[PDB]
Amino acid sequence: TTYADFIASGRTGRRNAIHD
Amino acid sequence: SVKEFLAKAKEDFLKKWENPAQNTAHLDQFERIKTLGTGSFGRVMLVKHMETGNHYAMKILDKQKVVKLKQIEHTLNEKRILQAVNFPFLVKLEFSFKDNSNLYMVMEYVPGGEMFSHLRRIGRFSEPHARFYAAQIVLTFEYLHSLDLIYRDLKPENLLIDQQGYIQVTDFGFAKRVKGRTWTLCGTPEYLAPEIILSKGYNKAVDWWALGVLIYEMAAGYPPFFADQPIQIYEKIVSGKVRFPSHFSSDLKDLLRNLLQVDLTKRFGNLKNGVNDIKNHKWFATTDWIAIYQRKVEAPFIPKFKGPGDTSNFDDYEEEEIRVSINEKCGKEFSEF
Ligand SMILES: O=S(=O)(c1cccc2cnccc12)N1CCCNCC1
Repeated sequence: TTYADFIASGRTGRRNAIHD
Repeated sequence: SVKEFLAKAKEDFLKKWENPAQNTAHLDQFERIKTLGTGSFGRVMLVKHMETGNHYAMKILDKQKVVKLKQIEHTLNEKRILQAVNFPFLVKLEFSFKDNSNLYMVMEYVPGGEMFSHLRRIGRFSEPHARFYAAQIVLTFEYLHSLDLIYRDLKPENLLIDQQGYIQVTDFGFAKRVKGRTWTLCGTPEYLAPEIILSKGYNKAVDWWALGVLIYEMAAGYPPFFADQPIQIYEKIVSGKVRFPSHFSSDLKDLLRNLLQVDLTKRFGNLKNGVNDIKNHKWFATTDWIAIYQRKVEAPFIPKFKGPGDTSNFDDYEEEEIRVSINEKCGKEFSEF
């Protein structure tokens, strides 16, 4: 499922920004 | 009558933007209790004002590290914005000061935690719960966009829940006060609008794109574009191929379809009726916009709170000692702070 696909990405925790 | 409020809110903000505030406090006036948050150049602490016994969140920036990571202009801009803004979903700055080592910003403690912990714990919010939050964000943006501010950093990690169960926005690190366009690659991958990824030269429409990602993420439990790596998320974003779970109402799909619109010139919030296209949308038909502004609506979720200075809705972080140096550091770079 989509839920399971989301867990498989490893981005279920706090997400950082990118800078320059 | 909303346009008069904004014109009066605009003149208020412009005065406080040109004639602001400096060294309104000192560090030994506060007892440091616990770390509520970390980050690359700083930490946020629950402090207790000893004089009064009131609790605040204190943000502590290391001056040397801010210089290292080329963030001078961002930290200065956050402070400036925070003392000039006034709106019930934007956190209040009580004191700012600095010493040899550190910049300090003292704000109101918001004890309910990040929306993020709440949403991962419950899994998803029902459509009305999700709508309650959305509506608060729609007014905040209307406020900031009239001031010419673009926010750029919307995600559940950056929305806190107060005692009444309403939202407070902190983090103006990336907000930029401009009329016209801007070009910086900045933000968080899942929430970057396509024009940002394609290096196009972009505007406040990015914020409404972000509101769609947030509404989707709130009602689904997960963002609409993910993958192992930033790059492969960006590929999904520019394609504009949203799939919606089956439990989404058709009214939500329709709005989401109008916010996650790849093309700038048909995206809701960027058309001629402006923010009114989002507020008159059918998904928000039951929504009393004034009553939301006045905080007169029973929140559908209220976080647990056991007394003043309770940190139970925040993570545990590793406590470090406050290093204050005997030598002044980076005095020229931070004169305006
Ligand atoms: O929770 S915080 O530490 C925080 C910041 C500013 C004011 C706050 C007031 N009360 C609680 C937490 C606060 N925060 C910084 C870490 C990144 N997540 C967004 C907010």
